[PDB]
Amino acid sequence: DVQALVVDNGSGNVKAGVAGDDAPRSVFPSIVGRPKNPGIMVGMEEKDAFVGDEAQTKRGILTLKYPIEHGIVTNWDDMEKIWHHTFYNELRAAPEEHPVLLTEAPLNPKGNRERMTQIMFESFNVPAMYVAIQAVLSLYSSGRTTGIVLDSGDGVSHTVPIYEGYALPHAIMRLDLAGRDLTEYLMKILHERGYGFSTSAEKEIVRDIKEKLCYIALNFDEEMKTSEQSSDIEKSYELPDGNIITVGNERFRCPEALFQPSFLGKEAAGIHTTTFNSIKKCDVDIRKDLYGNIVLSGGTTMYEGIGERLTRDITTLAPSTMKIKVVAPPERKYSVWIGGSILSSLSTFQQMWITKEEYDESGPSIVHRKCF
Amino acid sequence: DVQALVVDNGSGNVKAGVAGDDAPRSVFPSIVGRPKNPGIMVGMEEKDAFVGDEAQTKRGILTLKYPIEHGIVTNWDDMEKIWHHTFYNELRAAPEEHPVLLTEAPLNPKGNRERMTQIMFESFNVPAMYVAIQAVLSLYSSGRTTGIVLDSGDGVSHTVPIYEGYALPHAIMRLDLAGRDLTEYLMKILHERGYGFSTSAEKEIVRDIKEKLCYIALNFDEEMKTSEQSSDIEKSYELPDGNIITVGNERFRCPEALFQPSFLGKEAAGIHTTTFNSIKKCDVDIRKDLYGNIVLSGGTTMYEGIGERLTRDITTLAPSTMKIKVVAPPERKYSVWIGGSILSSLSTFQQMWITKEEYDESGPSIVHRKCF
Amino acid sequence: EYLMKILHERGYGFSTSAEKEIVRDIKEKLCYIALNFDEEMKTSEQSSDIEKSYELPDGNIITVGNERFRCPEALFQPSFLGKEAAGIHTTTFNSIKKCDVDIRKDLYGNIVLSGGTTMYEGIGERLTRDITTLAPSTMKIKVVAPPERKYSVWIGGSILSSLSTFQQMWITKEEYDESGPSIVHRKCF
Amino acid sequence: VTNEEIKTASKIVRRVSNVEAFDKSGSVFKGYQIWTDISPTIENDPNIMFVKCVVQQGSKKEKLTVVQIDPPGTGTPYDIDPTHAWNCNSQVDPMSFGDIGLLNHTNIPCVLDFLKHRYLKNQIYTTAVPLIVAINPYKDLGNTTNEWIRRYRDTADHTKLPPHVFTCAREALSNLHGVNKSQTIIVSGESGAGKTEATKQIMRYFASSKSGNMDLRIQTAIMAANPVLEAFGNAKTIRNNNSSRFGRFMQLVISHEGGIRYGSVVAFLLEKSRIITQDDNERSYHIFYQFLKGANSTMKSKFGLKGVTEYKLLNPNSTEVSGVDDVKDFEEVIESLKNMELSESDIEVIFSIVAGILTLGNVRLIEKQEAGLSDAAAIMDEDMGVFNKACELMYLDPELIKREILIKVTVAGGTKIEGRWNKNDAEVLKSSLCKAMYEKLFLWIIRHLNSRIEPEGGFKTFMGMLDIFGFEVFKNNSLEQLFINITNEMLQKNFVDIVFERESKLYKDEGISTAELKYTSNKEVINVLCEKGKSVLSYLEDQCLAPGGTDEKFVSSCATNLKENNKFTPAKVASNKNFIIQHTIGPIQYCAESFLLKNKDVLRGDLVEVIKDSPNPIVQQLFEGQVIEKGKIAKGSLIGSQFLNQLTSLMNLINSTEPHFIRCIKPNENKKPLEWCEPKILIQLHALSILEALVLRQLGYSYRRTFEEFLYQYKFVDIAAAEDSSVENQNKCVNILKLSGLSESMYKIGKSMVFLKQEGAKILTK
Ligand SMILES: C/C1=C\[C@H](C)C[C@H](C)OC(=O)C[C@H](c2ccc(O)cc2)NC(=O)[C@@H](Cc2c(Br)[nH]c3ccccc23)N(C)C(=O)[C@H](C)NC(=O)[C@@H](C)C1
Ligand SMILES: C/C1=C\[C@H](C)C[C@H](C)OC(=O)C[C@H](c2ccc(O)cc2)NC(=O)[C@@H](Cc2c(Br)[nH]c3ccccc23)N(C)C(=O)[C@H](C)NC(=O)[C@@H](C)C1
Ligand SMILES: C/C1=C\[C@H](C)C[C@H](C)OC(=O)C[C@H](c2ccc(O)cc2)NC(=O)[C@@H](Cc2c(Br)[nH]c3ccccc23)N(C)C(=O)[C@H](C)NC(=O)[C@@H](C)C1
Ligand SMILES: Nc1ncnc2c1ncn2[C@@H]1O[C@H](COP(=O)(O)OP(=O)(O)O)[C@@H](O)[C@H]1O
Ligand SMILES: Nc1ncnc2c1ncn2[C@@H]1O[C@H](COP(=O)(O)OP(=O)(O)O)[C@@H](O)[C@H]1O
Ligand SMILES: [Mg+2]
Ligand SMILES: [Mg+2]
Repeated sequence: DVQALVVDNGSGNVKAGVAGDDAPRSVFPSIVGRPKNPGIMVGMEEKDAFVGDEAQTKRGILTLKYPIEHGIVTNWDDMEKIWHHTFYNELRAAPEEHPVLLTEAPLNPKGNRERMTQIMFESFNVPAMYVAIQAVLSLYSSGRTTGIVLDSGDGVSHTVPIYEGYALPHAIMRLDLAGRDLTEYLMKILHERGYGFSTSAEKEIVRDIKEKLCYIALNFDEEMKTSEQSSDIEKSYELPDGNIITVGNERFRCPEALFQPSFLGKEAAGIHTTTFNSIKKCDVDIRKDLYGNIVLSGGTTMYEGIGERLTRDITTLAPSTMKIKVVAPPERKYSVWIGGSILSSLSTFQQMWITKEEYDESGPSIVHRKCF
Repeated sequence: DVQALVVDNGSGNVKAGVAGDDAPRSVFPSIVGRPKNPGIMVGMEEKDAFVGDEAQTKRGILTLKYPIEHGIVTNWDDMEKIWHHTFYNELRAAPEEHPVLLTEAPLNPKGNRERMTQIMFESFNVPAMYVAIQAVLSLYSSGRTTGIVLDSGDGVSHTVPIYEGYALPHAIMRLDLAGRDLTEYLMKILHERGYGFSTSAEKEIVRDIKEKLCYIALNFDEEMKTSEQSSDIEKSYELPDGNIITVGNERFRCPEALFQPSFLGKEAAGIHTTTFNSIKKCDVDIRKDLYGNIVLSGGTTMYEGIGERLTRDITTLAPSTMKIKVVAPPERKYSVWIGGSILSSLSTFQQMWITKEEYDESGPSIVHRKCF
Repeated sequence: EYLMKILHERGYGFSTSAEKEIVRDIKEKLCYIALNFDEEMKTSEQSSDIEKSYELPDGNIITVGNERFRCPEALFQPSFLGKEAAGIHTTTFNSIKKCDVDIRKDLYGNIVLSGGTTMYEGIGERLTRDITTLAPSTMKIKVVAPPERKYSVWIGGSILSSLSTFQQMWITKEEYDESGPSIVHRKCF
Repeated sequence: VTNEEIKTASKIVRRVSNVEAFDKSGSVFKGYQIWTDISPTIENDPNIMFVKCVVQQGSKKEKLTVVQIDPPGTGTPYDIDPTHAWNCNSQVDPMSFGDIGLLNHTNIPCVLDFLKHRYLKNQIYTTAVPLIVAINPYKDLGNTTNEWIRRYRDTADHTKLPPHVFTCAREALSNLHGVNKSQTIIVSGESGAGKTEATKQIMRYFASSKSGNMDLRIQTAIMAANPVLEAFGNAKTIRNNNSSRFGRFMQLVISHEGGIRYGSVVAFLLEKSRIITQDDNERSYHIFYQFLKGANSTMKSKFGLKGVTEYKLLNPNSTEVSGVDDVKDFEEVIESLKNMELSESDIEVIFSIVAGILTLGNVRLIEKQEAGLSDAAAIMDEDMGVFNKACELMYLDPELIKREILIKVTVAGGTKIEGRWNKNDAEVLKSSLCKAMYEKLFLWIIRHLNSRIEPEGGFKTFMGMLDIFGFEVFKNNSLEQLFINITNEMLQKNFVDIVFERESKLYKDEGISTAELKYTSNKEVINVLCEKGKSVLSYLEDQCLAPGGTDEKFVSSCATNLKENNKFTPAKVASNKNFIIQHTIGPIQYCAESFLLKNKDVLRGDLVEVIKDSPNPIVQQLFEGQVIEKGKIAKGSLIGSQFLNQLTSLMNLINSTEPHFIRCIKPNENKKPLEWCEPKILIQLHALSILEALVLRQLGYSYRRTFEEFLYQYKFVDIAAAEDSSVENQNKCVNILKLSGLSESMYKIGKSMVFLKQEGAKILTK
């Protein structure tokens, strides 16, 4: 028997593996770098595009670009490069022997998955293919059939409610505000201390600062007030070349823009209001079982103290007799991939692939019939 | 198979040899002398221009001139004389049978290498030619692909950083302060003891004094202070005709003008600041690998105690957690030539020569396309 | 600094701090902006009417060619001087595209140049032609380059400070004495 | 057997000629036999790859319904595809001739079954002119009797005799004594396919003349060294236990009508990289293990030896092999050394040298921050004693060896400058010293043996017996296999040239035009592999010289530059470490891992001079004759350049003489006689380029027959011009041809024979 390949490619990292395991085999960032200087020594690799983890060790020489933004692919040649590197160099398994389970976000344009299908069936020659939705696999991986999933990664933040296996497509909500916007907002508000990060290879240093030092405050105004009385809020960080920088308020002002998008000039609602407005579009009978299973997912939900803030902020909006219960598993950064592997390793699922004959006789539009 | 000829001609000496060896065959000064007195005995050589090592044994009769100053050729007839003497009398190998690898300094005018090419292809008839840069060959000869080269010879002092084979042309720095200025400064400050050297043939005696007796002090002010308490600083030197001179402070005040050019009336920065200002023009990610490979080269870097002073002076400018590492090989006087031979004896390089057909169809400007 | 660097290719070496002023004066006197960079670089190798002469303080004569339109071109292609950034024509368009779709038509109509580095000959035409290529086809790009745009900031400051509504926005001395130097973060935008 | 051989053999199989027997315009069959690969016995017997099926009368054109008969596994008809059906040979007998290029249908199962049939009746020799195939029967066929030698020598007719090694022997003796031209026998096969037996039989045939004897002191002297040779020049691989890692050559000078006057032994292409590092599942040369285990107490106390698992040059995870005892062979090699006139002092010296090699292989080097360098080399204090020992057992001066390993002296225009090596270069120099000492000791032993049977008039016209190996067609390939494949490409070029010349001569003798015989050449792959400037080896050297070179850069530079021609191709999976070369026998894949570490070898003139001034005479004789050259960079001393030089010398030596070819094959692995394993035999048919020779015959007219056999075979096709009994054979044959309907582009009528294309004979059958 042959196993399937599970490839969950978001706007940031790429998670890839074989169906059956309980963790992705290869995780690497989805960037393509190109050299901006001329090479002068003879006998060196005259490569013209570095992909993945190699374009990250020598980022000081290259210009880095992401081919996916807001969940939508803006450059298809770079995406083909990423997929080629993923199949042949990372997994080391030709795609012409295994079926592939890809992943997309809800409320995306249709040309996206149509072109994805055309590329999978024409450039590579896969025997079968399928395109799932991330917030559903994140629930597969949890042992539940009822709950609302709040998935937040690098490009998109979306909520999807599900009641006993039935999808409620009129209550799906999408919000273009994720980790990349928080990186840019931190890079902007760091100017107030005299630190200027501008290049594309300095965005990675800011991202690492954000991952290491930022947290979420339970009460924003009280926290902003008690930080002007002392200096135990400040932390230090050492740059790659040896300098030392110090951060204060910026530790809890950067992620706060998830709950108040107007900080970064957007007219939208926070993740605590988008979640409550998505429950209130469901029938009055099923609202008590959604308040009990609020599942966090993605990587941007990994700040310290986000469950407490989310619970306290939804409890204030819901009636007084409900029991709010936020579920934050410790490995929620790979929930989509684990759910995809579980799903693709089922016997009932083996009748839902999009085989090659159907594509040959019906064209790329077939994905709109067979895939939800 | 035929080997190439490697000719590294600086402002002082000339290093020449055949590609494949590990040391230059012929090393001789690049001077042209002319007699200033009339010859009176019959049956003697009525030569009118002595070149190289011959113009140095009978310098008491001649007026000596250098055809290269600050890396730029100021007299082309004397340069043709030097090249003729190098090919036919020193190497004893006609240039019409071998390719020639010449060498130039960075940030020079373009007419220089254009005229060099025209002369090589028209006066002599070489089958192929190439023009390299000295600070790159000095790194070829070291077994590294990452580092900053501080090359200091007789006319020019320049720094060139390189990261994994990629050149960073916006961080190249040039400084017109080298051994000849130190010779003139010593010749000037020797007047304070009553020794007057004025003629062109007495500049060589001063140069020899400098090579024999001068050194670099670790701390200039402490050294200047502890030399007024005793007389163990003084040394003696015997002139060609038998007199004895004595030198004191001048032993460590002459090379100190490399770190404080204002001693000799120049408005510039020392070699320890020019090196640090050249690292600080590189991206923050690649600065830690340049602090670890600072390669000394050329002949003016051969003073006693220059590595310690350079390390102590750069450590004071860099952050506290970096590891400064100055590399001073014991044969750093011929690093450019060894690197040139290594380079010209590669199989990948044999496609980069400037053949004669390209020159015949494109003119002397071709060097600006094929040579970096 | 970029002009001082690329002048080495003709054999002129300016190094000291008092020779930077001579280079600055050369730049102010002889440089201009080309409408199409590649066509200009190509048509300058066919003749020598591009070259100009300049007399140094002590009497020497230097001649400049391509360097007349290659120095300011680094405003539109910063990679010439080793920077990873976008030109002034892309930074301007990327700043309009961060505004709401309703107010973008009134920004395309009033692009105001200011400062002294915007005084090269032919910068309005290049900027208009380069933004027109990025904007939709039905918009009306309109670059405004007043002839005294070198002192616009000062004139605006005088106009502002000579208003009656403004006299309530100064940071008086009592507020500083009672609140410290941080007061500027409240009262000044 | 394992499954990897099954996969490889299944991947070798081809498919070309289509099936038939729907003649003429219906669906009638004549009891037609085919070969197929789908059968219940195939998925059960691993030693079977094809079965002979009979198509049932009434099958359809689209799908074939067949019942197998060979072996008779069942009788129930089943269905197979027309693409899994290869033709067969039913109107032919494998014992009516020896040549194979005469069969009508030549493909994989046809030739396999042909060889199987001939072999099962103890007929092990076969001919593929001018090739001679042989098989190892694991017993004695009674062909070593002097009766056979006299039968094949004295009988003036030999060309109408069964094929035998004595055919080649007699042709060689004839061409040697007739015209003054030297001859060469090339025995190319696996190290277990019985090559030594063929060599011994050829030498015995050579020994017996009309005045010659049976045994000669040369024979017993040469066989008095095979223990030594196989102890020093053989190692345990993963697909063998006694693999020969060098080419053995023997020059024999024989009188006109006497025996064997003198002989000399020469070794070529010894693999030096094995002395330093071996794979995880192999060992080094035998002598190390057998000397370390079999040495008596006095040596283990005098030399200071330790256990096998305590040395750096020896792979610790694989030291034991079951079929080898590793003890008694030590006494065997000692006795073989005693038999060749060596005192006890010489044995003591040789084993001290080997122990010193093993000891020096254990010294460790560290880095220092001194001499203005960051990584100046230095010997670790803990081994400072060990090092001294390693210099005593070789009779060398420790201080001078330290000076030549850790110090670098550069002579400028007129001055001496004293540098210092880093750690990597110092380790390279130490390893080079070890490998050079080993190889020179081996060569000195060979010379001391040759000293007894030396000819004094020199070799002007002699006899040659080269013992070589074949391709390496598995999936885990490295630098050594690359060298082997290069050697075999050279040999293939030589073979094709010889064959084309002989066939042009033959066509010229039988009165046929020769403006139509065109053979393909393998000069493109040789240019891709070994040209100067643009080849794999040149770029490997470049990466060994350039600063900061790696294997990935080597693969990338090859992929970028050799992209002009289609003989180089990068892999698909992990394409930054593997590549593929299109050899003449098909594509082989290499893994460019640890190429640089195994290609670096630097020996300088100063060290040679230090060695030549040793007090011991044997060490003085070790490096003598070798000229030195100091003041250069290592651009001609790396392993690739040495290999190319030795290959050039050997190919010159061969191109001097006239060659003859012999191929040995082993039928199975359990050594039991009269067996068969079609995968393991198809692999060796592929490696030895036998199928390539067959494909080469099928150009031109491969079916060459005299009029007698031609009429005997085609007496039933044409009756109107066969039994006339009134005209010459050429006339009746040309009448049969003009009646058959073959165009001139399909036949030729020779002055004593008839020549037919492959398509011609495929037509004339029906
Ligand atoms: C932050 C980094 C190093 C730092 C120098 C590490 C050290 C430790 O911080 C300081 O020394 C603080 C100091 C400073 C602090 C307080 C102050 O009242 C004035 C200056 N800031 C500066 O000198 C600014 C000046 C500046 C440039 Br030009 N444009 C800017 C745009 C916005 C804001 C400020 C600036 N400066 C040189 C930088 O940002 C440079 C470009 N930054 C980097 O290369 C990054 C990759 C690493
Ligand atoms: C240095 C040399 C020899 C030396 C005579 C070797 C001996 C050993 O030194 C002395 O005797 C020191 C003595 C002296 C010392 C102390 C003092 O308070 C006064 C004089 N100095 C002198 O007599 C000066 C006077 C002088 C002339 Br005129 N113009 C000059 C320009 C600047 C400075 C001084 C002068 N003097 C004759 C020279 O320099 C001559 C031209 N120098 C040479 O030919 C060189 C090639 C070799
Ligand atoms: C430009 C100026 C005067 C000029 C002499 C005015 C005249 C009119 O131009 C020439 O004569 C061109 C000529 C020259 C032209 C073409 C050529 O193939 C070689 C030389 N150039 C030279 O001689 C260079 C040689 C040189 C020194 Br040393 N380091 C350098 C660093 C980089 C490049 C070149 C050099 N030279 C003396 C200078 O730059 C001096 C330092 N420059 C000045 O003092 C400035 C303040 C004024
Ligand atoms: N410990 C952490 N704290 C805060 N943010 C994190 C942390 N780890 C990862 N992130 C953020 O997660 C984002 C990527 O999350 P992930 O969901 O794995 O990728 P994708 O969005 O492509 O699915 C990054 O932008 C990064 O900023
Ligand atoms: N031992 C030494 N100490 C100090 N300076 C030296 C020494 N040897 C040579 N020099 C200086 O080196 C200069 C020439 O160096 P070199 O690089 O060989 O020539 P070039 O500059 O032409 O390449 C001379 O001016 C000489 O003053
Ligand atoms: Mg995701
Ligand atoms: Mg030099």
